[PDB]
Amino acid sequence: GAMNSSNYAELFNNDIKLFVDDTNVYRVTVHKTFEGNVATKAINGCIFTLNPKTGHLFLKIIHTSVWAGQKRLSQLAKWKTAEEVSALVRSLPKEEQPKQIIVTRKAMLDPLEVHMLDFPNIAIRPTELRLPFSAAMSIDKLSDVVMKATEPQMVLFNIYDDWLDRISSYTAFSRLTLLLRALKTNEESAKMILLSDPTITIKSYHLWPSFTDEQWITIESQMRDLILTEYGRKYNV
Amino acid sequence: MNTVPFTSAPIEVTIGIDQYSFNVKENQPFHGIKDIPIGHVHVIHFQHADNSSMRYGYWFDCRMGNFYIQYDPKDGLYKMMEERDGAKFENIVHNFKERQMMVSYPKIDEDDTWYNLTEFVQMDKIRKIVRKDENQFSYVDSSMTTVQENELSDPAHSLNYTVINFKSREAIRPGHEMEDFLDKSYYLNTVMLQGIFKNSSNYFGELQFAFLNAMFFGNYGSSLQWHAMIELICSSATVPKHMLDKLDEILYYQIKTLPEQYSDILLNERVWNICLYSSFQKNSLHNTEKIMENKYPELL
Ligand SMILES: CCC[C@H](C)N(C)S(=O)(=O)c1ncn(C)c1Cl
Repeated sequence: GAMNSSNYAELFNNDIKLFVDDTNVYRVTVHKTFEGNVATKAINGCIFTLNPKTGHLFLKIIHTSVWAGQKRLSQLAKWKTAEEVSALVRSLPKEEQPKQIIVTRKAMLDPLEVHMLDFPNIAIRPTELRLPFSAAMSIDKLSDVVMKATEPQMVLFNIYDDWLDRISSYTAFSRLTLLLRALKTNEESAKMILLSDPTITIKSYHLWPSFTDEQWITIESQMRDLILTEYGRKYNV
Repeated sequence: MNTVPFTSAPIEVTIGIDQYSFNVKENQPFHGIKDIPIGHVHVIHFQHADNSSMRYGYWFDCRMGNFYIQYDPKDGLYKMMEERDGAKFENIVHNFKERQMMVSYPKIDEDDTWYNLTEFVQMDKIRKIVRKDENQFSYVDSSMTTVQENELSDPAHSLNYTVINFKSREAIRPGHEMEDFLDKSYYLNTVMLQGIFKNSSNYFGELQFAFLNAMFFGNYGSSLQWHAMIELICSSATVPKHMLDKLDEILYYQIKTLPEQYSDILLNERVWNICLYSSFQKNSLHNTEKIMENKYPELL
């Protein structure tokens, strides 16, 4: 059944799984038309697919061309998401295929279950966590590849950089979720925290700066403060 | 007009005959039911006064043989049996009528309810859902499970309804996942109608049979089946016009006939609100929607 706080550490066992988030698949800008009405203009999106044990993000770039001449695009997006995930599961050998896929929004269950009928031994699960993966487009290098894409494309990223060299996947997942939660609650503050110090660089093959252990602890602290504050700033507390 | 004589009535029992029913007291002088209309299937069903658990009954067609009821004190239930000695049967029945120890099937001449509930139901199809081929009548009760329920345990005592499953490879063509799941026309028209049922009458016959078993026996798997077959039509954008019109009549009479107090367990809120208000056919079941809204507005 559903993934929640009580079965949280299942994410880091040795059963290969993926988290699928569809919150950035269908993205629009809303604008006024010459006649004064409102229209949407789609922009490129992505399916955020993350192996939570290793860090790999199988970013499938959704080019705006996929929507051309389609109706009910928010509903199609869930099915397009499902279709792309199923295709990844199919491209993979049986041993590498996920034993479970956890969708971050319950509206993905039926589309994915239907596209995955050929894989009855892959469990499709919802979660009760409020995971901040929608903020993945606040990671500059991810947003950049998505906005630059001229055609459908799948780019493989490691969303943990080299962290697993030094910390466990539980700890790397917590760091990631803290970073994403911060970026979602106040992207500007969050990004200032990450990039204030010029001497700490982002390696060309990485997504986040090359923080030492001690620098990560300060960063993690500052992101907490941000999140706690924004929560005050919001409710006045 | 046909007759189902009873040997006796040793235990207190509520006896049903189609949509009618009457109480028989323990060892009351009851020798069965006369004037049963030929041309329709019928169901005779039982609830013991002592154990309201397990309603049970027999589907039968008097054209298929001479049938009587005899209580079995070992198995503890009223059993249907066939009498092959047609002369002996007529003789016994004539005597029972003379002594007027039979109730009369109480059909009002204006009333087409039973015809309308069993229009498409045929004993030959009943006998394939309820497999017991040594007999010409079919036993059902409250606790029998469906072949589909057994997939999710005794195969001899199952209801072999047609398996409908909206999230199945049979329902979903590779390549038309979204299309076939949101518009089930392919599954209804090609897989089920053309492929399995062959025609809409056989489909409606199973649908009607599922409802009646749900109503008369509170058979849960039957109710699931009734609702599945309704939902498959309502979720198909492309349905022959005559099927829609007949579906509307079928459901109208079912809803009309349902006991007012049983609506909370026999009617799936989700299925009905979806069928009447969200589905492709939301505008195509005028009679059903009007009776539903005037009789069970709570559910909606
Ligand atoms: C469902 C996940 C399927 C992939 C192929 N994995 C087995 S992995 O995410 O652990 C992985 N391990 C190493 N790499 C480079 C990848 Cl990428």
